[PDB]
Amino acid sequence: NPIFEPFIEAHRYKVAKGGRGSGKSWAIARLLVEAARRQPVRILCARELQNSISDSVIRLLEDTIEREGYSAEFEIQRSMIRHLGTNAEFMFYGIKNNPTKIKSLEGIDICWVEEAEAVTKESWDILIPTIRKPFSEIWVSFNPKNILDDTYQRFVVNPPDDICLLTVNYTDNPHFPEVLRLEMEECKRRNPTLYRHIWLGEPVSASDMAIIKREWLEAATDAHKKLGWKAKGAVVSAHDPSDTGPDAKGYASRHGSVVKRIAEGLLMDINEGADWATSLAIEDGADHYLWDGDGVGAGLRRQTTEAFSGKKITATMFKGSESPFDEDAPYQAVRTIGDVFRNKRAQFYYALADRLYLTYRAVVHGEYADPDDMLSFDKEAIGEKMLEKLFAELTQIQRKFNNNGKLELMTKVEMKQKLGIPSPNLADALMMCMHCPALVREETEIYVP
Ligand SMILES: Nc1ncnc2c1ncn2[C@@H]1O[C@H](COP(=O)(O)OP(=O)(O)O)[C@@H](O)[C@H]1O
Repeated sequence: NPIFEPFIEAHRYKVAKGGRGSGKSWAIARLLVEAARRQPVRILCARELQNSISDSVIRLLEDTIEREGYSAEFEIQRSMIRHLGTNAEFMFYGIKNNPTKIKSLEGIDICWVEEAEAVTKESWDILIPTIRKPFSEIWVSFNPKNILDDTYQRFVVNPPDDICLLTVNYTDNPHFPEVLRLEMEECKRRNPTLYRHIWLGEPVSASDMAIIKREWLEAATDAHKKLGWKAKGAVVSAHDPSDTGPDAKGYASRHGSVVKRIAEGLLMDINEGADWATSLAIEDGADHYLWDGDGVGAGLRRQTTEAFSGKKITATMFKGSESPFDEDAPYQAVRTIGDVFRNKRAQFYYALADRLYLTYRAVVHGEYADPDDMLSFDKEAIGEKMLEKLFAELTQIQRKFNNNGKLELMTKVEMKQKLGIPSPNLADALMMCMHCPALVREETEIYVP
């Protein structure tokens, strides 16, 4: 397979990146087998996680060997392949599984890291210094996930010396099989964005129109712990009722500048969702509750206020399509709020982005900022799983062009259509949390000006 010829020459790093069905795995297994037939090489096949030997490439190597008719040249055991002439040897370990064993390995000439998109930073940091024999090589094959993932950073963005980087897709595969073609064509039609990621190997990256950067979010995680301040203020919760579609319902809650809960609501109708979200608000001790009223949520006001009966909890229907709040007020932090934002959705997503950016500059560049103007994610309270789902949605929120030079964002419907992603309801819920239109004191009425 001609494109791989540079892997035959000596290079410290040989990295093959591409999408599904590119032929990169078959090529590498073939080259490694042919090398083993000729040189007494010790070859480590490594991956992030190996729960059983069947997760490794040993079966692929056996098939290659059998395919080319080399069977009689080899010894084959459960977890090892050895060439009878050269004494070359394949071995197979997971990095996360037994790091200790990997560090102890000696005389390794070639390490193949397969499915390397899964390989974490700490894994590379364990693995790479163990491959220390002079002229030893590290071969890497992976299908890019995110541009910010360590593997993509390490070999594409900030690449080491002496790297042979090949980029391959199914069109570079002369024996691209029908079973994969059908699946590829089907995917190309149903979801073009997913197709380019899976089949053309394009990593997930930030649109140049995105408004919130991932590095801000990472800095913002536990920023209150990093910078040494406590949550102070009212509790605000918000609910995104989603649609009648499959998309999960959203809930977010914060205590002042510290977000404390992010939740998804699955397999609920509209009333179940409202009941779920209002119950969370009560459990979170909310002083203020908002929900998206622009769609299916427009009828939820009665159920919502009833759920709060007897409790001093403000209840506000958020309509993101409306003119911005206080639109005639001068813009801050002759130009009015109305000149700047098309609508409430943009207004409050930018309030969120601004808080996040300010926190990022505080954490990363030591620039002082009032905690009140920042936003921290309480990782422990929220849980890593929900936090990551939220972040994956926030990094996709994007600005679109506007013919009055106003700030405007792609709607949820537009995102779903163009990006092929589920509605970003966790992100919208958090956005609505940024808004506090209802004035209240323990000693007074609730006043909505
Ligand atoms: N040199 C080859 N000879 C015959 N078939 C091949 C060859 N290279 C790839 N293929 C076919 O293409 C398919 C995908 O190749 P593979 O290396 O698994 O791609 P990737 O690892 O990039 O997803 C294989 O399952 C095999 O059927």
